[PDB]
Amino acid sequence: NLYQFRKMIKCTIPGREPLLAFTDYGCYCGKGGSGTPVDELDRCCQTHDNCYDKAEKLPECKGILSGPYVNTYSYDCTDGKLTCNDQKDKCKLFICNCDRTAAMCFAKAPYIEANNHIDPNRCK
Amino acid sequence: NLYQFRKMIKCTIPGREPLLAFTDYGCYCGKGGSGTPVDELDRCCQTHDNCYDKAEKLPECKGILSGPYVNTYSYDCTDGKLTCNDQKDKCKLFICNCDRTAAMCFAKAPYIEANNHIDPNRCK
Amino acid sequence: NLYQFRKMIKCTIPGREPLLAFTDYGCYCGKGGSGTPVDELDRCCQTHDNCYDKAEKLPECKGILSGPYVNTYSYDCTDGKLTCNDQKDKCKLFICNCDRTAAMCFAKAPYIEANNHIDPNRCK
Amino acid sequence: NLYQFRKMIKCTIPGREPLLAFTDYGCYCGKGGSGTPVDELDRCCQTHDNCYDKAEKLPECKGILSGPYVNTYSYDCTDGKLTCNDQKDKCKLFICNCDRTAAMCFAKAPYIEANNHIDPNRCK
Repeated sequence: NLYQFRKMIKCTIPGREPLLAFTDYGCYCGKGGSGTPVDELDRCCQTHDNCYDKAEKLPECKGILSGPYVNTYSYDCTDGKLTCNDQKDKCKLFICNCDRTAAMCFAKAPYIEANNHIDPNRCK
Repeated sequence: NLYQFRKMIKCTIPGREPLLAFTDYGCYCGKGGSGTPVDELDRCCQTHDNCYDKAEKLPECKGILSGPYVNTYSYDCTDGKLTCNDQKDKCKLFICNCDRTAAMCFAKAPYIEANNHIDPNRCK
Repeated sequence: NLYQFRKMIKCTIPGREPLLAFTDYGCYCGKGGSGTPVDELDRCCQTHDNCYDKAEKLPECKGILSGPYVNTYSYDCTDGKLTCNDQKDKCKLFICNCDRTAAMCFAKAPYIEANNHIDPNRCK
Repeated sequence: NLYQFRKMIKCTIPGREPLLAFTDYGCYCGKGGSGTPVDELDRCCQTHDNCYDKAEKLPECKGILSGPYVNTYSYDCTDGKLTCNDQKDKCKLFICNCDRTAAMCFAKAPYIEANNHIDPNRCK
């Protein structure tokens, strides 16, 4: 779920607060999504977006709490390393990976403050 | 003049073709100009656009062939480093300084192939 | 095969010669590997390297010419768009996607001249 | 002094905690020196390392509390801009400039989280 995704970001990016840093970046990094990603970090959030859609369409995701936002999965954060544990619940595993990939991508991507709190027009 | 600017870029970033690499990139590099550069390279050609305006308004730039495109200044390209030799004619000097700064800004800047021939829009 | 990979790169990055631009960049783009990728474009190469290690293990990859270096696959480059066509031969399809993915981000990734023709030590 | 340098960074890049962000980054940021900077940020920390060395040799700096870490200069932070106020004491003024240049460079520079605590290896 989104609470767990925040936690994963806190694992690959220890001192930063996701709700502040990645909450209004580029075109896709937070609030809605339209236009072309201003950079790699934006692409991580874009990939994160459509990785959630795929999950919402995975014939393997059950009901009501099967969504990427509310579906709790099983994961581990050891020494800044994320590992998905779900095994038989192919849907939870999928959602856990969307978050694991995004959290790692965010860590390895260039954070360019010129691309933070952009102007809408840059996203048409 | 334009031929020399090309040479400078060719001096600073040898592994590129100036024409194909810098005249259809972003929203200020080559053609037009308008609305927030998509990246570093883009602002380089924005700075080089402002600089070409100043030059035209420089009192010391008067008469036919004093314009940035056609004005032939004096310069040197040694071991990858640019030097403007104009002292007397402070107009040519100013023009050469625009090109030099630009050619140096270009080399020193991350080039994103995808930023070539962008939409319109991103520049609204 | 590698000849086709080169072509794909010529599709997403026109007028640029892959054998000059991407053959000795970062720690992975070009001969050898080892170390940690200096940037994104380097990772695009690292990813490509391992995507090739995977295909050499894919149980669906047959005989002498099943390897990613010599396995001719089927694709299309129309208007700068890459598409893999194989279906029955899932191996070819896999190899074609390694090349399509890499060629695709080589274009989205920033090319930093400072991370080209690096120093060995910079890769341990 | 170092307290003011901290504040300067706070001035140009408020969304970050100076200590945690700029003291254990790359091959030069904060801890030790050596090797080739992993990136632009690492490289601002290299020139803000050299500059401190200059200041120490600067004949114009003499006596106890003239050193960059402890020398207290006069500066101002207004709407994200920094200006060094020292005129008479050109020792303080030089120390302030090193700080201004770095803190001001820390901002317009891409931050790569993954570059924190790099492998004392790519610093050879």
